[PDB]
This record gives sequence, C-alpha cells and structure tokens, in this order.
Amino acid sequence: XXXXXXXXXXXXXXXXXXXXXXXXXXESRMQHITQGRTSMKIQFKTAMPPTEVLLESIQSKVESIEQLQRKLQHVQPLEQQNNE
Amino acid sequence: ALYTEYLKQRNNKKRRTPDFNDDDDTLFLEEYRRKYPRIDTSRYIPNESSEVSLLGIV
Amino acid sequence: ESAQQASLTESIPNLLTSLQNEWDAIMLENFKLRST
Amino acid sequence: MLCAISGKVPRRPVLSPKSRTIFEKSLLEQYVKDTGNDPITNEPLSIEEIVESAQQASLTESIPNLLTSLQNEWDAIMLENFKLRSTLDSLTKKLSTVMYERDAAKLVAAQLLMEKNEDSKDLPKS
Amino acid sequence: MLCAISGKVPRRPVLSPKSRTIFEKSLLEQYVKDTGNDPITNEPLSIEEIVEIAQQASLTESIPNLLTSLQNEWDAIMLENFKLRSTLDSLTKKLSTVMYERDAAKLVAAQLLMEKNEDSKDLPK
Amino acid sequence: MLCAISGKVPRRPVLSPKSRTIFEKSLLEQYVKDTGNDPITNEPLSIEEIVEIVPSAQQASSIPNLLTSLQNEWDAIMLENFKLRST
Repeated sequence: XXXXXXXXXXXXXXXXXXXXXXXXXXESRMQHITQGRTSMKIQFKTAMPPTEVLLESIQSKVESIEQLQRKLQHVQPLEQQNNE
Repeated sequence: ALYTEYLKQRNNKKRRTPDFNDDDDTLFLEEYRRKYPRIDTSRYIPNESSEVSLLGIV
Repeated sequence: ESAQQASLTESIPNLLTSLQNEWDAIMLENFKLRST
Repeated sequence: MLCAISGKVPRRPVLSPKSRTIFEKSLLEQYVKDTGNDPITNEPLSIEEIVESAQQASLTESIPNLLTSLQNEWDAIMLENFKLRSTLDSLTKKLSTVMYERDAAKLVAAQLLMEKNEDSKDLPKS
Repeated sequence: MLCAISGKVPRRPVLSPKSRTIFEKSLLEQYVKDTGNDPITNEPLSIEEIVEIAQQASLTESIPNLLTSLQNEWDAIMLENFKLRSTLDSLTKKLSTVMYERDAAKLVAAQLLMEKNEDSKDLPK
Repeated sequence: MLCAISGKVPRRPVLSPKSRTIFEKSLLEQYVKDTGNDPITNEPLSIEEIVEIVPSAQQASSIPNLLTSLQNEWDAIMLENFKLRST
C-alpha cells in the first residue's frame, strides 16, 4: 500500500518532468528538418508514384466523370426553357 | 462584401515554403510538414487500396 | 427516413485551396443571383 | 440504382412514403394490387401513396461533402491519440516498477560492495 | 462530460455495459469494427451491447478571421499530436535503457557474492 | 445537467444500463432498494447494473465546434439560396 503510493507519486513527478522538457523545445532543430527531408524524399516519391499511377487510371475516369457533369449543366438549362 | 469588392480572403501560405536552419518558429513549421506528410502518405494509401473501383462506382 | 465521391489524388489543399474555392463560389454566385 | 424487390435496375423508380425505399413502379404496382401493403415493412400503402423544383443541383463531389470529410480526418486522428495514450500508460507503469526494482536493488549492491570489501579488509589484516 | 477516446464533448454519447464508460457513438463503432473489444478494459463487446445515453452553443464573438482560426487550430492540433508521440517513443527508449542496467546489475551481484563466499571460507581457516 | 428523479443537479451522475437516462446515485439507489426496477421504463435493474462515478480516464480534460459552427452557417446559406431562387 505504502510502496504502491510512493511509486505512483514518483511516476507523476517524472511525467511532469517529461511534459516540461517537451514544452521548452516547441542543434536540435537541424536534425528534425533533416528527418523531414528524408520524409519529404521518401513520402513525396511515394506520393508522386501513387499520384502518377492513380492519375494514369483516374485522369481518364476524371474526364469520364467530368464530361458527364457538363451534360447535367446542359440537361438542366434545356429543362428550364421547356418548363418555361 | 467579398463578392462586391472581388477579393477572396487570404489563406495560410506558410506550409509550402518554410526554410531550414530557422528558429523556434521554423521548428514548429518543420514539425507541421512531417505530420501532414505522414497523414498525406496514409491518405494516399487508402485511396490506392481500392484504386479505380471507388471511382468507377461513382 | 449510399453515395461515393472519389477524393482527388492530390488530396494542405483541403484546408487552403479547396475550402477557399468553396466560399468564393458561394459568394460570387449569390451576389450574381441577387443581380439576376 | 437497384430495386429492392427484384434486384434489377428499375426503369421507372417510384419511392414509397411509409418504408422509404426505391421500388420499380411496375413491380411495386403489382405488389399493391396483390395486397395494399409496402413489401419491406408490411405497412399499409396505396398506389397514390407511391410517388415517382427550381434550384439547380450539381453532383456530389469532394461544401457539405468537404465538411463531412474534415470530420473523418479529426475522428480518425482522435483514435490515433488513444493508441499513444493507452501505450503510454503501459510504458510508464512498467517504468515505475522498473525504477522501483532498480532503487530497491541498488541498496543491496551498495551493501555487498561494503561486505565483500570488509571481508577482504578483515581477512587480510589477520 | 468527456468521451474517453477523443476528448470531445459527446453529441450522441453511448455507454458500454462490460465497462462503465460513456463513449461517443462514432468512435466506439470504429473500434468495434476494427476488433470486437472495449478500448479501456479489453472485454468482449459488440455494437448491440451499447446503450445510447448540457449542449451549450459556442458563440465565438463578433468571418475571414474565422478562416484563419480554423487554420491555426488544425495547425496546433497537428503539433499537439506530434509532440505527444515522440515523447512516447523516448519514454519507451529510456525504459529500455533501464532494463539493460537492471539485468546487468544482477549479473554483477553474482560475482560480488562469490567474492563474499571466497572470503567466508578464508575467514574460517 | 439534471437528475431524472428529483430534478437536482447531480454531483455523482450514475446511469441505468436498460434505459439511457442519467440519475443521481442517492435517489436511484433508494428506488432500487424500494423495488428492483428502473424508475422510467419499469424494467429489471439492480445496484450492480448501475454505472457510477465520472468517466475521465486516458482522455485529458478548440476545434470540433468550429466545424459545427461552419455547418450551422452553411445551413442558412442553403435556406437563403432556396427562397432567392423561388422568387
């Protein structure tokens, strides 16, 4: 009981010290930017591959879907003139 | 007023540019780019999983 | 008392470019509709 | 897009006003003429109850659809926080017991370093 | 007042019967669809198990600024989520450094006990 | 922010897991000891069936309402566009 509370109190103290070391930061800044340059490289290369793979398949389907949308805009405009 | 004046309110043109060896301000701006790029790469994964099936269904 | 929209491949833009266009398109249409 | 009774693509869709579901007119008409009911819920429905303005619409694409998108973003990211809140409560709990076993053991390392050297200090003098 | 998943004020809260915890309907459903369990107690729970159980509207103040607010708030939450994850990795990392010292120390006690055992034999002679 | 027996502001809001309605621990407990039932629906309920105490754990005590506010203003935008188009 006494040993359980002394460990819970110390764990809260270390938790406050961990929240204090994090709030001060937000040498070290150069490492984070380089970590992003790895990400930017790795991720955006994946993005560009995912994009161009999708684009090849989906730019065709976009045109298919987008040229169909233009048909609603003319199917509507005629609708009103006929109702009128 | 926006339509009459013919001017749209400016959005956050910040995430795109940034700069390395900045300060505490660019430390934030850098950390923003990471989390959104991870969200981006996760947001491209669930699209490619289905792929063209989700598009042709619509 | 289902619909599917294929979220674009280049889906930052949702906060900046897409949302901006939506409130432009709402603004300049109703103004033009008030003119009509 | 489908008719719920047959499963075909209905060429004359008419929606009922008791069980909200898109039926094919020619199919549902016969269902009503059999018995005045809605096929799904078995609630009363007549032929006049079944139903086949000026604001122009555009197709559902990626303002309202954009707002429901941002819910998906945040609601998913909120679960991402749980994965790290729950995992933090295991690591800190194992750290607390680890540092306690370290603090309980290092008192015994300090006494054995005393006792083994004291036994060497005692024995060598004799 | 708070759903124990996201931290929001729930607009359609639902309570689990395996563990007394008011969750939000959207978030608890996604978890059950991932794995049929309760997020706190890890007890076998389903969607039909849930029992559907203050609303005060925010009046920000006296619209172009509200665009930049929502930008800043998403910008802040992105970093408030990031900071909380690197801290988790480094608390686990520093925990792993303690485990090596814990097991390394109890090997060093074995040699120290031998030096005590060797001493007790010599003292008797 | 109200109990569904007396009508007081509940300082320990407990709920029955048969009909979703937040009561106060004192009053619901007195109703259960009187007769083992839920006061609203008259279904079966016991003391162990009740979920007691506040829920905050691994949660921490903005953002979500901004999107709600964005919806509420759009809701007017649509209503206005309708009446403008009718005329």
